[PDB]
Amino acid sequence: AVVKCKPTSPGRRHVVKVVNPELHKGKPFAPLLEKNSKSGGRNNNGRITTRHIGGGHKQAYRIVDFKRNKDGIPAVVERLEYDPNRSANIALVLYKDGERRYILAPKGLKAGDQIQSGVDAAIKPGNTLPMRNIPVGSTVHNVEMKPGKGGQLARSAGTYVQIVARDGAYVTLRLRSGEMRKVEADCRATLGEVGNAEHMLRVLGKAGAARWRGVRPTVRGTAMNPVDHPHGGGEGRNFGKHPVTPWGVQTKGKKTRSNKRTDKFIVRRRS
Amino acid sequence: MKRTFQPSVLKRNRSHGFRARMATKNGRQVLARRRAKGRARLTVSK
RNA sequence: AGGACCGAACCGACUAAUGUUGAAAAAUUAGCGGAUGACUUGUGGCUGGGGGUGAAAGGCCAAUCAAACCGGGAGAUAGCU
RNA sequence: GCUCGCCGGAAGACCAAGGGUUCCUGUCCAACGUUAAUCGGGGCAGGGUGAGUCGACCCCUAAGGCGAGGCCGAAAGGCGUAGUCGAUGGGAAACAGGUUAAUAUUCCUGUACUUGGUGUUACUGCGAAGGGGGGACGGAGAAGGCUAUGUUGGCCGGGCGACGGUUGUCCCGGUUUAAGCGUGUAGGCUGGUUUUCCAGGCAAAUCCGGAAAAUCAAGGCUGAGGCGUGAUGACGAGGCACUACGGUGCUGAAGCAACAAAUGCCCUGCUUCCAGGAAAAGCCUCUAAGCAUCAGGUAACAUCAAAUCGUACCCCAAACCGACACAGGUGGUCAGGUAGAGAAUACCAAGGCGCUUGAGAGAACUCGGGUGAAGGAACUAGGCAAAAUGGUGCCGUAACUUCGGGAGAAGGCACGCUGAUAUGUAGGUGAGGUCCCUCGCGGAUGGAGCUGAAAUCAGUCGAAGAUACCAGCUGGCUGCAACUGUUUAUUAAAAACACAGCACUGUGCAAACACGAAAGUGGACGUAUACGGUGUGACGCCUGCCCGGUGCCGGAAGGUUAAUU
RNA sequence: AAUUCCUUGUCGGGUAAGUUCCGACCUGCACGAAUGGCGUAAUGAUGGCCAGGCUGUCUCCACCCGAGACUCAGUGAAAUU
Repeated sequence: AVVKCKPTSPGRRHVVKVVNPELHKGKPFAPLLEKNSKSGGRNNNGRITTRHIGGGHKQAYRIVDFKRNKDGIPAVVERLEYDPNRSANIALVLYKDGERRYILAPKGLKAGDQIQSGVDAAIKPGNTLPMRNIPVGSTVHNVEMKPGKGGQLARSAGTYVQIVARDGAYVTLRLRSGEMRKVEADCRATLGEVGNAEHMLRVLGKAGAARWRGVRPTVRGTAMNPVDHPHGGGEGRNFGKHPVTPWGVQTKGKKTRSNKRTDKFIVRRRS
Repeated sequence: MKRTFQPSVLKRNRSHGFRARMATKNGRQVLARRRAKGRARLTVSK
């Protein structure tokens, strides 16, 4: 649900928050935890390579089973949990043998549901099967680029992928960006979609909220001196040149894709 | 008003200590120059 | 509940007077702003000079910055005093 | 030595960092001390730092550093695996009293505790560079139960007043005691025991996880304080002999109760919220390869061992950083009385100081302050500076508005002391007695004693009762930026920079992009509801016409055009 | 008008008297719609203007309490020439 705070003071007038009472309120599963130290956007040379990164709240990493190769064993979900490392939620799953793992939470999954993976598995949300056995025209998420490598597509809060058609050992898919990509017809996928669509309805409402996420302020560039940025300075506000980034690239429509290694699985890039 | 020099023994040894100088090729040349000049105190070790 | 309210410790520096071979190579006295947060502080670590860092003034990098300090080319060149 | 003045959330007391004999005693006065100097942190000589329990070393690891082979690079060299280093964090054990001119939880007296080696005896499944448990963790808020500590009464010793009164409801002082061991309370968390079975924990497992039955609800764990012992002890106000009047032996009464109460303890607890809150070892368990009349394991007793280095003194300052015996700067711990909401402010206790040139005079002028006839901004670029407002309770309060605000809007009234209601009220605390009981640190009843607001009525003193310190001036019109924030250390704090929100554009993952001759690393252990760049800048109503020029994105016939041949 | 040279534009309000301030007019030297246009409650050690209270800011200065200046003893500088 979406709730808007009352205007008891400035900085809370425009705040809108998303609250989910179904999430578990307690400590997470200790055996599946790891440390994760901040970097500040600096590489092993000590120099800044990505700007506007620094600070924030301390976080711990949760191991998530993207591969999902446990086949032929039914499992039952226990509870949903809040993950600070990603926009989507996660679910704790207990297997029949007695092993526990973490998976991404689909849209219609709740406590007490049953899920399974493998070629024999049924066509129900939360089930993982090779795309060869998936009927065409269905919606899936968490797709693998190569067999056995792990999912790398449609992992965001409310993203999904639709299978268009298949001809041989390959399948055609439509991505959220609109691109039509061709992938091998042996990769795995999960039925349904990631359920957190309300994630995009939140509004921070104040500067401090951004700092909690570890985002530093941005300086425009037209407010600097010539020695710093191409946009330079001037007596007032002049800006008499074409828009450009630091280091001198147009960044107003110029394309930058120069891979050419594959250049064969792309058909309808976008637009 | 706070001034530039704030002493600290641990930091002094780690920056200009005898072992720090010997750990790098350029540092070893500093010792050679001072030895040739006949300095009585080679480093800040003591 | 709150980058909420009044106000000490703590962190800042808007006005006036004194001082200007000063007690002080930037302070003192009477008022002044924030004070649960984009807050403040101890110890150790990382980024090196056409480079670093910068909520952006050409600011800061050991009382030195529109290109730091030390040694060397070096007795640079000076139609000028 | 007797008076006077100043600090007292320090200008008192104990440390870390840093310094390195400045510490104690004798002796000297050239130089050093902004003056003299018999004095000194000055010159010279001698003396002083005592640990199985405090700290370091030592065991374990974070950021990060180095790095056998290895990968990469004209040389120098760069990155990194197995490993090895690195506290600001985790890991066994001691308290009180006495003593030196100078050290002590280190010496002495009394009473305790921890970890290892060896031997004896009894009973025995032992074994890890492997598995599991544990260690192990955020912000804010709300109570209840306690202690440190303070006040009063009782008790014990002493006192009868330099000037009117003072044998009583009078005056002064004291009334202190640890670790350890035994007991397991206020309160917090969790349902126990037995049997059978199993695709999981890299092999194994009696351990952890999972499944199905049976049988009971009392099982276990954690836990401040109090009480007993420690203690026929130690300490103890004042007396009495030594006493170079610097100081030592001996002796030594009372040593209880009530009330108030922390920011400290129970609490790594409980409730609640979104930004979702280190690692490894010690420690407790499970087995593998092995070894099994051996070797090892558990308990009792005896005995031995616990090395080495630091320990003086200053430490908000005359000893550290500022060239100085310099109105400067510097992290942690302890927290008495009266008034008070208070760690503000005023006066004081314990304790410590009067700041290393003095003596006279009482001109102009400069500096820091007090008061003022009549007028009241006529001053000046400008109300600069100064004056003024200032507390608690009750009554009362406009335009406008995003309905939260504006608002402490503006403005008005009451405040001391004594007596009565009530020889101290409402409230809080709570003994004896009585009763109950799983008889214990228990429940119910019961009310003595102690402590103690506010209000009403009457009377009374002064010019003045929020009397001192302390402690908002208020209202009307208008430009700019929404707001809290940030900036030229040392002439500019703003209308400048950030900001939530909005739009365009790039990027399908070995992502765009950035640092690197390269290897590689960041982006990210992320995946288009994601990430980078650019402009605008909350919110409300809106954002018109122009593609000739320059840039960017597409197209393709024809013309022109490099190396090469 | 943070934009208007001519300019103290013209009319009205406030004052005994207003080159500033507030409200209208349009002849906009040389405003204009995301290098955004026009409005806006609250907020500000921000710019301009007007009132009440209050005063040595002033007409116009007078007296008093302290530290220097002056005299005696000890120590004993500086720029310049």
